[PDB]
Amino acid sequence: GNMSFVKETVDKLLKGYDIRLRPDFGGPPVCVGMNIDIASIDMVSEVNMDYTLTMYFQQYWRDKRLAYSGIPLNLTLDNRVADQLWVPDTYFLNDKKSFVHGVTVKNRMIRLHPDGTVLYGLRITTTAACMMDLRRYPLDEQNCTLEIESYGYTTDDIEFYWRGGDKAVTGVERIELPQFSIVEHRLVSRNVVFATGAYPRLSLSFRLKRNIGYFILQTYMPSILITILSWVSFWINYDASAARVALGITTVLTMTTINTHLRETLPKIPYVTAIDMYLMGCFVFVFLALLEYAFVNYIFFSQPARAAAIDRWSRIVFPFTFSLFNLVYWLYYV
Amino acid sequence: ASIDMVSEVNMDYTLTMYFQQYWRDKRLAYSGIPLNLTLDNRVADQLWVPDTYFLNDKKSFVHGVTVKNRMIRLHPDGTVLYGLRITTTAACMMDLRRYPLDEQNCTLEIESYGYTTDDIEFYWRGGDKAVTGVERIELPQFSIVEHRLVSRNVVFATGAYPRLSLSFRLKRNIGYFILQTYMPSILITILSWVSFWINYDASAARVALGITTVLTMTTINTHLRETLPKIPYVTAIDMYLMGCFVFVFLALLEYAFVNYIFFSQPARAAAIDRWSRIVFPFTFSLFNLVYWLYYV
Amino acid sequence: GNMSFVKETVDKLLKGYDIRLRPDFGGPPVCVGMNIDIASIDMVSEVNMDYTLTMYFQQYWRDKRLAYSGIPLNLTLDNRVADQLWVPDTYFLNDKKSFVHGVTVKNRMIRLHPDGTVLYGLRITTTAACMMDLRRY
Amino acid sequence: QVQLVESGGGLVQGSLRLSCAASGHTFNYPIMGWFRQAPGKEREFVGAISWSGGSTSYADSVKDRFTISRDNAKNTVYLEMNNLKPEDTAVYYCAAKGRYSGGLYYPTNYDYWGQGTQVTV
Amino acid sequence: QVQLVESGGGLVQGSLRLSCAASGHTFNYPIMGWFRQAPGKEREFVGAISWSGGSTSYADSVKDRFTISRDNAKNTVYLEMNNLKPEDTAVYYCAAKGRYSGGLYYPTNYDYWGQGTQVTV
Amino acid sequence: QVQLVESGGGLVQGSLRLSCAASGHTFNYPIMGWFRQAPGKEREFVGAISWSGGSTSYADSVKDRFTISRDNAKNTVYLEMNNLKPEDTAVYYCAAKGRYSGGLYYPTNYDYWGQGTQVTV
Ligand SMILES: *[C@@H]1O[C@H](CO)[C@@H](O[C@@H]2O[C@H](CO)[C@@H](O[C@@H]3O[C@H](CO[C@H]4O[C@H](CO)[C@@H](O)[C@H](O)[C@@H]4O)[C@@H](O)[C@H](O[C@H]4O[C@H](CO)[C@@H](O)[C@H](O)[C@@H]4O)[C@@H]3O)[C@H](O)[C@H]2NC(C)=O)[C@H](O)[C@H]1NC(C)=O
Ligand SMILES: *[C@@H]1O[C@H](CO)[C@@H](O[C@@H]2O[C@H](CO)[C@@H](O[C@@H]3O[C@H](CO[C@H]4O[C@H](CO)[C@@H](O)[C@H](O)[C@@H]4O)[C@@H](O)[C@H](O[C@H]4O[C@H](CO)[C@@H](O)[C@H](O)[C@@H]4O)[C@@H]3O)[C@H](O)[C@H]2NC(C)=O)[C@H](O)[C@H]1NC(C)=O
Ligand SMILES: *[C@@H]1O[C@H](CO)[C@@H](O[C@@H]2O[C@H](CO)[C@@H](O)[C@H](O)[C@H]2NC(C)=O)[C@H](O)[C@H]1NC(C)=O
Ligand SMILES: *[C@@H]1O[C@H](CO)[C@@H](O[C@@H]2O[C@H](CO)[C@@H](O)[C@H](O)[C@H]2NC(C)=O)[C@H](O)[C@H]1NC(C)=O
Ligand SMILES: *[C@@H]1O[C@H](CO)[C@@H](O[C@@H]2O[C@H](CO)[C@@H](O)[C@H](O)[C@H]2NC(C)=O)[C@H](O)[C@H]1NC(C)=O
Ligand SMILES: CCCCCCCCCCCCCCCC
Ligand SMILES: CCCCCCCCCCCCCCCC
Ligand SMILES: *[C@@H]1O[C@H](CO)[C@@H](O)[C@H](O)[C@H]1NC(C)=O
Ligand SMILES: *[C@@H]1O[C@H](CO)[C@@H](O)[C@H](O)[C@H]1NC(C)=O
Ligand SMILES: CCCCCCCCCC
Ligand SMILES: CCCCCCCCCC
Ligand SMILES: CCCCCCCCCC
Ligand SMILES: CCCCCCCCCC
Ligand SMILES: CCCCCCCCCC
Ligand SMILES: CCCCCCCCCC
Ligand SMILES: CCCCCCCCCC
Ligand SMILES: CCCCCCCCCC
Ligand SMILES: CCCCCCCC
Ligand SMILES: CCCCCCCC
Ligand SMILES: NCCc1c[nH]cn1
Ligand SMILES: NCCc1c[nH]cn1
Ligand SMILES: [Cl-]
Ligand SMILES: [Cl-]
Ligand SMILES: [Cl-]
Repeated sequence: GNMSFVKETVDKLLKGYDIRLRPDFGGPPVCVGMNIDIASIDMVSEVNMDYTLTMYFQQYWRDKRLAYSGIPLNLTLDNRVADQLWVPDTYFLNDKKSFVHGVTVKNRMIRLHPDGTVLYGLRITTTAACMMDLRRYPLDEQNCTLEIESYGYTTDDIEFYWRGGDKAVTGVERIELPQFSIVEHRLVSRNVVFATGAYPRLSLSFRLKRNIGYFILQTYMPSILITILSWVSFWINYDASAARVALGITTVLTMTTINTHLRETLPKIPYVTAIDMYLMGCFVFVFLALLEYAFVNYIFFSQPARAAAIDRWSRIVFPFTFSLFNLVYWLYYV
Repeated sequence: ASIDMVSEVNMDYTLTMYFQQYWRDKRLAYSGIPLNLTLDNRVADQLWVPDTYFLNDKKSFVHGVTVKNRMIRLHPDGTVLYGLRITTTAACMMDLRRYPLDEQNCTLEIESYGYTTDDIEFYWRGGDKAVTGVERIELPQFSIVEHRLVSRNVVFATGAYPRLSLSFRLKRNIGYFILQTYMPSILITILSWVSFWINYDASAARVALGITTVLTMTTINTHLRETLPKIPYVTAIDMYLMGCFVFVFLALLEYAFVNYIFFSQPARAAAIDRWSRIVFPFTFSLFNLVYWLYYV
Repeated sequence: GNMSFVKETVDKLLKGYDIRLRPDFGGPPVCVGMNIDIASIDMVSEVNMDYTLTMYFQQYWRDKRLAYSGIPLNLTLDNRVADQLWVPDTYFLNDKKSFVHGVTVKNRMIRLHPDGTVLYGLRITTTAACMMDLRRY
Repeated sequence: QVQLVESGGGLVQGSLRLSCAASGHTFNYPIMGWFRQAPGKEREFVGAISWSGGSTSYADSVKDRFTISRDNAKNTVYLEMNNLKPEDTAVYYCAAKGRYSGGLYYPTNYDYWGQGTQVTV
Repeated sequence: QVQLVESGGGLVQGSLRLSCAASGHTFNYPIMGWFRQAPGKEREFVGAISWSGGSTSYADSVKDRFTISRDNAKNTVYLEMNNLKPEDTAVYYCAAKGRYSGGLYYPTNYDYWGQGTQVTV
Repeated sequence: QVQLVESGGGLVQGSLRLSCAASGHTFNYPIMGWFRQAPGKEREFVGAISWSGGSTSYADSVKDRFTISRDNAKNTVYLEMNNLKPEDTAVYYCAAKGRYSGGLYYPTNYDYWGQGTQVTV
């Protein structure tokens, strides 16, 4: 209540305080407890193999230099006091670019407790690397992580833990990606060894299952409709050479434009994806429909009955063998 | 000041505003001066100010030319008026099931970062008149139907925090979409019917009309969904384009049926073309009536 | 263990320390040893003739002004002490745009050793020029 | 350069419809305001309408009594004065506001003023 | 503006399926929560489900006993109460949470509360 | 979740080919390492290979003697132990390292350890 008394108490905490020295310097490691409250996952990029996360990142530790008596309150202090305190050197090892939000002030909290416990909160947006396996794309499941580490302090000086264990991370239900569902999240803790020593690590991982619906509408259905269009040729008189070759050309070339367009939406991977396998199958069907007409055109003068029979056969065999192709494909990948 | 942009692809909007905070700090009370003191902006760095933030912002800044766009006005009783000019890109999750005949609700969520309701309380100063300049908003693609001001407390693991919400209802203007997508689709569908007046012996001509209209309707569909986020559901415009696709595909199958029978059954073939000339335009008119009644 | 003793030791190191002067100013050159731990090469661009590298960039040198006695430890100090020390003026001559990562703190380490050896680490992302010969592309 | 002509005032004891017809560069002046000046008193805000969108605002006194709207075809704005009172006795003026010309409520922000219809009840 | 109607409570000595049917603007309220209030005690979190994705969370007490899920077709959420106990004796309520309305666990964050089925065993 | 089975050890007086066959989520574990543990001494790095690219590294002791490589078809890595010595007498283990799991050289960074073939010469 007496603000001069609180000012005196806080001035005494910071008098002769050395920001250069971690709590218990030269003694047992300082234990830092971590909480995260997920605000959003804004974007997931196959092209850049990364995702953008916004979170409230909370660190808890004890600094006995900040212990205070005669005030039965937790002190919430203006954010700018963080610049006068030691704080952990925590970083995100797989981040590409991160920032702390800055409006209307730096999005930072400091809450002190009488025993010298510090609660330090930051609101962070991070773009973090997620290497993706696109062999089953777009029927794929990805594992995207956030790797949390001490930059310069080894496990002699600092230890990390998930504060609350498996409840340390909240807000996974807030994640609203149109193209993905979050199947599961996991929290891991370990030590990592480098040439400069052993460092504490925490890992948060997500399993992201791609939703098929966009791909049905954008690629699969158009490819199916072009393949069906190619079969119209088999009901057209074999003397209609311009009409049947036009159907053949337009379907073959449309199937090439769909293929080349698709791979411009993805990174330059050297392997075949599931959707590439579908488009390559559809290509073979529409190419064979044109070769069927070439065969009919070539023989119908000399052998008009054989030519007629091949068109009749094609009307059943193309739809049947495309149905078989689809059955095998969608069983293998779903 | 403005809403510069609304993005369906990024599900966000960009707002520029003058953000004013009023509070009393009795440490700043002064006597013997019957004036309100406007001080150079740089004094804000020597004062306590609230830790206010925008919970759904993606990226925000205070304008900085020619100085930080900030005001401090002191009053004799220790009342501080603190003003900032801010541009914020803020998240707005959109429901695109009725797009582009859709209405969206975009909010700005205002909260204390670190102070709980034990330390800080927020209110809309002037109540329902606390927000001005909604008439300035000039989005070509949207009209602002309504705005609302809400006040509540929000609970997290670290405690209860004061919240203010400003929300807008944004009604999409149809006109751009009539010109860009609906009219082209209608004109391709009408083009497909030209086939029914062409002699059935003109196989190259009638198959060309069929192919070109079917493939143009596919290019319109695929192009459209590249303007939008990768949602797994069907939008209203997708429903229109899928209907137009079925019409132009059936016009080509009509010729395939005529081509298949006109040698043996030239009278049946002639009758099917005659029927098609009335039934396609009639059933497309019905389709349009049902569609535009359901969505308007 | 005594934090007042370590504070006294570190205050004495920085008392009358001139950041303007390299170690052994006017004497033999300061030898700077370099390590790199590659984290990633994110992108290679034929259009921009460049690549993007993320690395842990380590510099080692001896500054006898920072030598300390009576502490059989290597001192890891809070990163902000780097602003009170001389450090090498190392740069990447073919970089187009580089930054030191800044969350949750500047991604920087300072470790002192009793003989005045400094280990200075930075986490850097650099876009660097790579002129490409595309005749066989 | 905007011209404003207003009509449909007159004398009554009742529902009334004042109208305000604009011509010229209305693009630069997206807002039309209705003010009223009683004998002796200062010029007073009634309401305002955006030409594009029809975004509307009212003074408390006329809130849930008067209604303003427009039609961009004729370049016309109208104040529909329903549920009239003997306090509603003033020279009613129409005016245009520039895009960056300040708050709606303040008559000095407005540039192009109509003649001003006298209304008594 | 959301309406919630819950059913499938009743009295038993066993597996049970409570259901919670939503109608209105459910897009603005992506989370449905199950709470329960014993006589005297405070209103208590049971679990919550996202409408979109089916992302689920449970209180420790009912973890590996109760299971929540939904169907977006009917706009319905269900609490499947298996392996019941005499501690599970309360007025069970359903509620909707706004997108930015705070932590899952706290009943004051929720806006649209069902009637509340009494369940005794 | 990775499983590693190694074979082609045995007893000799000469060229040898140890092999290491992986199965499961190898995408998350892009590096395979060879270690060896002599009786009494600590577990020691021999070499490592990336599954994708075949980027290779060796301890100095076996540099220009042993050669590691793999085939992604069989999901198999092999240590070709040529120019053997009586110092090369240890339990040879195979292991998998996660993408962000630290330096190649340190056996505590590795998660999925093979059985371990004993080799004496
Ligand atoms: C996404 O992908 C990542 C891989 O990149 C997966 O990460 C692995 O997750 C598993 C758990 O699912 C982790 O395994 C666990 O590791 C813990 C730490 O182990 C190390 O550190 C301790 C000391 O701190 C050492 O003792 C130990 O030897 C290791 O060096 C272990 O403590 C865990 O053990 C417990 O569980 C296992 C069963 O899983 C039991 O057998 C044990 O008895 C014990 O109860 C466990 O092994 C693994 O470390 C992670 N790998 C990496 C590289 O991070 C994610 O799981 C995946 N995410 C999703 C959502 O799928
Ligand atoms: C865009 O979409 C958002 C949803 O995301 C809508 O936001 C809701 O808006 C309504 C009003 O339209 C809000 O309802 C009001 O909430 C007030 C606060 O309630 C909480 O906090 C108080 C204490 O501070 C508690 O007492 C209370 O129990 C709540 O926990 C209420 O005070 C209001 O009550 C008054 O109005 C209602 C009728 O609406 C009366 O019944 C009451 O008697 C009283 O007079 C009211 O309930 C709701 O809180 C908002 N939700 C969220 C999540 O923010 C926007 O309205 C919408 N915008 C547009 C333009 O459409
Ligand atoms: C200061 O903060 C601590 C930690 O948040 C509070 O102690 C907790 O109190 C809650 C109940 O309010 C308990 O559920 C926790 O178990 C307590 N934790 C610890 C570590 O003690 C404490 O109440 C706060 N003090 C004041 C005066 O508000
Ligand atoms: C200092 O500022 C205050 C607040 O703006 C002024 O007080 C207001 O004066 C207007 C009329 O000018 C009234 O409509 C308000 O009701 C007043 N508000 C309050 C809180 O008193 C005050 O006039 C200013 N002082 C000077 C000397 O200009
Ligand atoms: C301080 O750091 C130095 C350098 O890292 C350590 O000395 C090294 O110790 C390792 C074994 O732990 C040896 O392999 C190196 O050859 C040593 N290098 C030098 C230059 O001496 C030293 O052990 C560290 N001191 C403490 C107390 O941990
Ligand atoms: C959830 C998985 C989605 C599975 C999609 C299946 C689509 C396959 C359609 C088959 C098309 C056959 C053409 C008709 C030939 C007679
Ligand atoms: C404000 C809502 C806009 C409604 C747009 C209606 C357009 C529908 C046009 C119908 C086209 C029919 C083609 C002619 C067939 C005889
Ligand atoms: C407030 O604190 C100051 C400094 O400790 C002290 O001098 C003063 O007596 C206190 N006043 C009251 C009213 O408690
Ligand atoms: C700690 O160091 C200070 C400063 O050198 C000294 O005055 C004090 O006696 C030391 N205390 C202990 C317990 O070593
Ligand atoms: C691969 C080149 C095209 C071949 C056409 C086949 C026509 C029928 C051959 C008798
Ligand atoms: C998709 C079209 C399949 C129709 C088969 C035609 C068979 C004709 C039998 C006389
Ligand atoms: C006749 C077409 C069959 C298409 C395959 C059905 C979907 C299988 C999903 C497992
Ligand atoms: C990786 C192999 C994929 C197999 C399914 C594709 C369809 C082929 C059917 C003949
Ligand atoms: C779906 C494949 C194309 C079928 C054409 C139908 C022509 C008329 C059938 C008698
Ligand atoms: C849009 C074209 C509709 C014209 C109908 C033709 C009817 C012909 C009747 C003999
Ligand atoms: C004859 C074409 C009918 C088109 C529908 C008219 C528009 C309806 C809007 C409700
Ligand atoms: C969501 C259902 C939309 C219904 C209107 C679309 C037109 C269909 C007419 C047959
Ligand atoms: C876009 C050209 C490739 C089409 C698939 C070929 C399959 C053999
Ligand atoms: C762009 C290809 C899809 C066309 C619509 C199909 C409706 C059945
Ligand atoms: N925190 C350890 C940083 C590191 C990685 N590589 C080398 N140093
Ligand atoms: N102002 C409360 C910030 C918050 C959100 N989540 C956790 N903490
Ligand atoms: Cl960064
Ligand atoms: Cl920001
Ligand atoms: Cl630079």
